[PDB]
Amino acid sequence: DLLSCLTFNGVRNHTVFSADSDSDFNRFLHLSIQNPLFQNSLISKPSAIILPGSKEELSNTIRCIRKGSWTIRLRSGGHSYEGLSYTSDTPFILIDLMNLNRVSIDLESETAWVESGSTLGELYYAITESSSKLGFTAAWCPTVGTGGHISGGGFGMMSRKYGLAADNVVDAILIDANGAILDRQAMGEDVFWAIRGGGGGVWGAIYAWKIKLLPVPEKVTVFRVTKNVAIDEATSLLHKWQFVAEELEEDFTLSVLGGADEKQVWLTMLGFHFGLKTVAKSTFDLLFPELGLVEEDYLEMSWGESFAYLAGLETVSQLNNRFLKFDERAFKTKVDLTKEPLPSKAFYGLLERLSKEPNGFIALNGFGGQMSKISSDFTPFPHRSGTRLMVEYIVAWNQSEQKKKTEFLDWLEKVYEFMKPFVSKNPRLGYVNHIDLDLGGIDWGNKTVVNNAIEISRSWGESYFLSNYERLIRAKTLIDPNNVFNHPQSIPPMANFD
Ligand SMILES: *Cc1cc2c(nc3c(=O)[nH]c(=O)nc-3n2C[C@H](O)[C@H](O)[C@H](O)COP(=O)(O)OP(=O)(O)OC[C@H]2O[C@@H](n3cnc4c(N)ncnc43)[C@H](O)[C@@H]2O)c(*)c1C
Ligand SMILES: *[C@@H]1O[C@H](CO)[C@@H](O[C@@H]2O[C@H](CO)[C@@H](O)[C@H](O)[C@H]2NC(C)=O)[C@H](O)[C@H]1NC(C)=O
Ligand SMILES: *[C@@H]1O[C@H](CO)[C@@H](O)[C@H](O)[C@H]1NC(C)=O
Repeated sequence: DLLSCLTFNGVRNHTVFSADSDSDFNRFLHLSIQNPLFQNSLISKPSAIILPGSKEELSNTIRCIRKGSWTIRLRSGGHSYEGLSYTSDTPFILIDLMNLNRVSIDLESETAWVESGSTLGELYYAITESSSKLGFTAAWCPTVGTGGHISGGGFGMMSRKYGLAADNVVDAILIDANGAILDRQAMGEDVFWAIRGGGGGVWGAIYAWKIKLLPVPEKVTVFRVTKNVAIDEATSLLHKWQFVAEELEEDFTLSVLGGADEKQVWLTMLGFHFGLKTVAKSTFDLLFPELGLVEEDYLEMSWGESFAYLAGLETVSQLNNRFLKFDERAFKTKVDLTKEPLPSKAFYGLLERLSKEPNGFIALNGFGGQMSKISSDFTPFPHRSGTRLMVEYIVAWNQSEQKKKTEFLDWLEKVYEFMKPFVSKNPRLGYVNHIDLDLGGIDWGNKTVVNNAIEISRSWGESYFLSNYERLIRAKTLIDPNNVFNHPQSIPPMANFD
């Protein structure tokens, strides 16, 4: 009996399933569902939700669930694009880590211990409250949890300078399938490597990350300028942007959010500079005069204030609120990574289809900088030198447009088909934090599939990790040979050991 086991093991914060919309269960369940595509009355629901309040409670929670027949699901921020943190094709128990959100900062070693329920915003806020000369590289989305984010890499506006979030992890507490509490020394370098980008929900439950805090100026510079132009000018802006974005010095980042709310397009250029406005403006006057950036556009502020700004927030304090939803639309998204420059016709066609769909968006980021200097096998994220751009295709819709779902999905699929010849090939690359099930999936309940799991999973595995896929399988076998931690695209162990 799970409730008996949990009670005896001192795990008191738990709620069983209830169909009552007003129950604590239903509220907790939906509190961290960040993609409404997976909220509806259909879709798998957990038999119980458990909120461990300590690493020991997390350890025993894992032990208890497993004594039953249940599949374990871990949820930090709940931002899984495919809702893999709170859904399962088999009966499951949901471990919600929201009560594990403590940040301990050591200003002397300039490191920090971060409980895996902590959101990026909670982390950013905690850093500012301790220092104005320190920051950390990760996503702009403040409600994204460190649990899944760092586990899958973690790309952000400072990654051209400092690489991924996972690239700056120096230790971690990992709790395995037996509840064993392990640090870097205990888990070994192969497992410690795998958790730094190998994908969440595969290796065990990360209790906490030990991260290196990174030097930032007292004042940095950001700007957000939107250009409402025609497809023809937009195409030329984007065709030049790709070179600027990648070629910029590592102290710079220029990102693009694109949409066509009509059949003209809008382009929002987002810029960041580790320094003051004069060096920032001088650089873009030179490299990108077409943006029409003036002195008034360059805003100086603290690092924390900049990330609050880039997140579309008003104050630094709003970073420390994990339940703040500025958007609440269902969505599906895909991503490409490029090796060769995109011809002008690539952007043209992309914007063309964008105009045909007002609920469609794109997000564009250049790599280069330090992303080119980090070895491809430093951590599981393989897309380093030779990788030019990350291109995200998104379609999102509210509760009014629900019936147009299959329409929206057909659009995205065709956008993706169109971009096929211009982006990476053999294999077509992906990013594990941009988990995409269109690429396929494993049924761990089908014994035929499971026995050939490695070669079946090699499809998406090499797309996410390339040649790092092989080492990940070994690390999986070291830490979870019986595959207690699994989902449709989780790394398979060396064989079926059950
Ligand atoms: C919603 C959202 C996602 C974003 C955004 N912007 C991003 C960006 O600028 N850069 C990025 O690199 N990624 C961005 N993403 C995507 C997120 O990076 C991913 O969606 C993260 O994986 C989200 O992490 P989290 O919020 O924790 O997602 P969950 O659904 O809770 O978990 C995902 C996955 O990880 C496993 N897992 C969670 N917690 C743990 C622990 N402690 N240990 C092991 N495994 C864990 C889950 O089981 C699940 O499988 C911008 C926005 C708005
Ligand atoms: C289980 O954990 C939740 C989350 O921390 C607890 O809920 C919080 O309770 C405090 C005060 O009791 C409120 O200020 C918070 O707003 C609550 N959070 C949420 C998300 O509702 C809950 O009390 C815990 N339950 C038990 C039995 O320990
Ligand atoms: C199990 O998987 C194999 C291969 O994917 C398939 O041929 C078989 O029909 C599946 N079994 C069931 C019951 O679906």
